[PDB]
Order: sequence, then C-alpha cells, then structure tokens
Amino acid sequence: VVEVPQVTWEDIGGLEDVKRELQELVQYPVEHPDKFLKFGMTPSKGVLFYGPPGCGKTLLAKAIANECQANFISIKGPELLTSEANVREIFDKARQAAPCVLFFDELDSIAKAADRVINQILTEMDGMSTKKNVFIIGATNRPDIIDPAILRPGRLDQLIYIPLPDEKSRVAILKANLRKSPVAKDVDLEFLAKMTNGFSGADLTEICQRACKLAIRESIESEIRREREPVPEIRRDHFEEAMRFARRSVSDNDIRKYEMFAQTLQ
Ligand SMILES: Nc1ncnc2c1ncn2[C@@H]1O[C@H](COP(=O)(O)OP(=O)(O)O)[C@@H](O)[C@H]1O
Ligand SMILES: [NH3+]Cc1cc(-c2ccccc2)no1
Ligand code: NA
Repeated sequence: VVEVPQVTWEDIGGLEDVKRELQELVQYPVEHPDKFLKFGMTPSKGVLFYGPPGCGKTLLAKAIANECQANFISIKGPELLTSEANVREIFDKARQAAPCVLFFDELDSIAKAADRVINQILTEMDGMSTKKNVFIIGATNRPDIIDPAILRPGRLDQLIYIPLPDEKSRVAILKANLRKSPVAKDVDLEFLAKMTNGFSGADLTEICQRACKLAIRESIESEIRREREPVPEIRRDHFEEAMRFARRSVSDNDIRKYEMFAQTLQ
C-alpha cells in the first residue's frame, strides 16, 4: 500500500546530525526558493544509508516522507528476482504517486543477470529529473561491496553512516520508544543505557516490548483474581525480567568492520 508514513523525527533516538542534514536536504528547496533560484541549485535526488542492522535506516526514510507529506513506497532487494522491466514499473508507480519517497531496502543482497537490474536502476535514475518530485533512498548493511557507479553526481548524492547508538543515543532510543507508554518512576533508563553497550536500536526496542507484555499479562491476571473478591505502569521489575533474554545481535567483529569503513572516509 502507498501512504504518508506516521513515523516522525521524534520517534528516532540519536542521529541528530543526520536528521538536520536530511531536513536541510529537503526543507531548503521549499523554505528558500528565491535563493535556490538565485544561485542555480538543483534539489538532491537520492541518499544511500549504510551501517549495522536495526539502527534506524528504514525509520529515517519514513520520517523524510512524513516531513514532506509524501507517499512512501518500499521495495526489498531480494524480491526483484523472477524481468528487467520490473525496475521500470516501480519507477512508474513512484512517479504516479508523486510527491513520493522510493526506498530500496536490502541492496547488499543484489550486490551479491542481476548484473543489471542494477543498470536498469541506474538508467531509471538518470532518466528522471528532480522536477518529478521523487526522492530515492537506498540502504545496505554491506558498504564494502557498493558499486560506486550509484554514487555518481545525479544519482544518490550522499553516502551517510548510521552507526550503533552510543550511550547518549541509547537513552534517547528508550525514551522515544516509551514516549507514549506509562512507565513507573522507579525506572532508570540511564542505567539501562549503561548496561547495554553494543546493543542496536532494534535490540533496545525488544527490551521495551518484553517489559510491556509482562505488565499487560500481570494486569490481566490480577483483575482475573480480584474478580473473585487507575492505569497500571511498566515497573522496574518488568524491565528486570525482560533483560535476561537480551543480548546484542551484532558481533564485535562486524562492529570493527563498520567503524573501519566509516573512519577511513573520515
Ligand atoms: N534510532 C532509533 N530510534 C528508535 N528506534 C529504533 C532506532 N533504530 C532502530 N529502532 C527500532 O528498531 C526497529 C528497526 O529499525 P530499522 O530502521 O528498520 O533498522 P535498519 O537500520 O535495519 O533499517 C525500529 O522499528 C525501531 O523499533
Ligand atoms: N557477517 C556480516 C558481515 C558484515 C561485513 C562487513 C564488511 C565490511 C564493513 C562492514 C561489515 N562483512 O560481513
Ligand atoms: Na540493516
């Protein structure tokens, strides 16, 4: 289905630098059109996100569309395999749905015939102007096998690193996930951030989801019993129990590889 996503910047913990860069990348064409006319700037057509899984690349693509009040179309890389006109029809539908964000997920899978489902993608991008109001976003978990042809000017304009959350970011992710939940006052999220070094954003969300379930199942059972004869909260002890099916999903070795890739691009 095609729709404007509900996720906002507020749902995304950390990545504050990345967020104002993306805002500037899309707010500037419509907030200062006179200066965009004055100097000859063409709006950006695309970005490529990279980093470990579960750290917010999909969330950021949906928040960009929500900011622009734009439709969102998602395509996972493995599913363009049956048929090179598959690529042509997706760009048609995105153009039909303009203004629109077109998100290519799991692009590392086609980075490994398939040789130019790629060329088709590259040609569709070259043949589409910024006047069509379609903004393209790709995401990958394997930045080592990016064909640099997709980063040439006129295609995806910027490669952007989306890293594992640091300690400050882990507090923000917990707070964003819990922003509309009733959390007991004995819950110390800064201490939970201290104890989750190396956790991804998806890893943190599971802890919150397990603690919230445990609370619901407590609420269910206690009213079942009080029947035999006041909004409840997620308490510290629900979080205590959730945290021992809690472990990192990204290895220390993959973390080293991402950090090396990113640090060498300064
Ligand atoms: N920065 C973040 N802030 C808040 N939640 C996050 C963040 N990163 C990941 N999550 C949680 O993990 C889930 C997966 O994130 P996603 O953006 O799909 O990861 P990927 O980087 O693999 O695209 C999200 O739905 C959300 O619950
Ligand atoms: N097993 C997953 C995996 C990840 C990587 C990798 C390679 C380069 C940079 C970052 C990550 N190589 O393999
Ligand atoms: Na990923």
